[PDB]
Amino acid sequence: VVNPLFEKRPKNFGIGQDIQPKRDLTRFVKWPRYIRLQRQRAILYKRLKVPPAINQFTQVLDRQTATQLLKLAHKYRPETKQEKKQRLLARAEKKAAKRPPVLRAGVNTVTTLVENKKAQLVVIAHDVDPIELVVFLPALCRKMGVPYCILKGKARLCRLVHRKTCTTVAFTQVNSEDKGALAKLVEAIRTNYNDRYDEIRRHWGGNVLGPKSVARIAKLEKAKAKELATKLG
Amino acid sequence: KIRTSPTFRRPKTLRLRRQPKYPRKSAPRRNKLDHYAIIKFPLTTESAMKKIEDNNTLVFIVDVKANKHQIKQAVKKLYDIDVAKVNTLIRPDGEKKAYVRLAPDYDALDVANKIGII
RNA sequence: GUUUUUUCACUGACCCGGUGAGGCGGGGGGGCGAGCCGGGCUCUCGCUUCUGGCGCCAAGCGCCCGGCCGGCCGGGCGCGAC
RNA sequence: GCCCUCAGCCGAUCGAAAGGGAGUCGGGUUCAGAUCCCCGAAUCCGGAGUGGCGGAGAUGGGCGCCGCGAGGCGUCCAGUGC
Repeated sequence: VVNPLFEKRPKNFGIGQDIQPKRDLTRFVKWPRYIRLQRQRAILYKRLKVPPAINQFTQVLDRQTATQLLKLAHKYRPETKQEKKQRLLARAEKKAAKRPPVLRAGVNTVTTLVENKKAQLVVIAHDVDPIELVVFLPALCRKMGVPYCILKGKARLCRLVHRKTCTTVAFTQVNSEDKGALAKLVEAIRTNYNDRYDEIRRHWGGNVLGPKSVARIAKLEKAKAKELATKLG
Repeated sequence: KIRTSPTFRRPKTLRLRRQPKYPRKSAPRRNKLDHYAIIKFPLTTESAMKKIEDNNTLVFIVDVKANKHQIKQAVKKLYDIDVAKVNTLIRPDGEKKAYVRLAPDYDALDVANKIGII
């Protein structure tokens, strides 16, 4: 049926028999210094010992509660910068012919109203680069009795309002229509983050080395466990 | 896509060209060295005129910045005469001495009598 | 739980070698052979030793699409170095 | 102009008028110049848009016949050499 002139030619890839093809060499390619540094910086969090003041950043609120908090924060978003100029033009036309409650931002505005006791919920990023801004605020909100959550993405937290980045978000004033849905989130965040802070203080972390070192230790551990099963008996 | 070469090669990223709003200088430089200034004078020596009568050549004193083709173009633009070849030297006094070979249809003594020198 | 000394061993600090930073560590698969009772345990192995040439730009199986009038022409993606 | 695809080298550059280092011989010529000016014969390199032409490539072998034979019709191929 088929043409017998065509011949199968199996090139057996062997040492001294045939040339070897290429391979994905993503570990073997000499990476640049800045790429290698920013890749090993994330490795440094696993290798070295982590104090609880940094280990408290690892607790991240889950997806359903995070999307519910984003949907609740979508209702009280501030207006556009062009709408600000249009409202000023409308005020000028009203003059020629009371603010609504919004959501605050920035630590210098938020932390003052923390001790003034006006906020109800705090939103913090998880991997912000000025890490010294955050540290004292969960320990202080524990004593004040203000719930704080740690969400994913300072960029997407800042791009909700007409800004680029945002450090902390405070929920100061809400209406009666969006009260119970906010109170359920307050109760969930209080049971998640606040009510186990005594275990956060005592919960040490880190000291997780490479998988090659873990396998090399576990091989000798399984070897000793096998030798003790038949050594004396 | 797989990492073929172990050496990290920098890709062809970007470069641009000049798209200015206004140029640097206002008045550009014009042609300063003119055709009347590039050819100074011929030499009226008796032995030079004997060489002109013998081998049908011309001896000019040329500016040092000129080339052998530039002498040909400068003579062809002004006097409208063909040039066979140009042979130049530089005197120890500091002047270039050319040897313009003419074609035999236009005589060198005749073109000297046209311009007036003898 | 706190403090002094000895024994060890890491690695994430520090010192040194080479490269074109080219086949690192585990799980899993296959031929052959071993003891125990066709099942299971782990070990073994992973293509080149006859003479001064050499193997460089894959074959082969599948999964789909476009154009022309069921047939011709031209392409893409996998298995093929778990 | 963009998207695919491919390429190695020891690192810019300087450094020999006794290193490597294409492409002219004779004759006469001025008061001073001769591989330099002139005569007569030559040689190498670069470009060329339609490369302007000669020559291989290039012209043959088999079938049906017409045609006394020459020679030409249709049907299959060979050709980037002896």
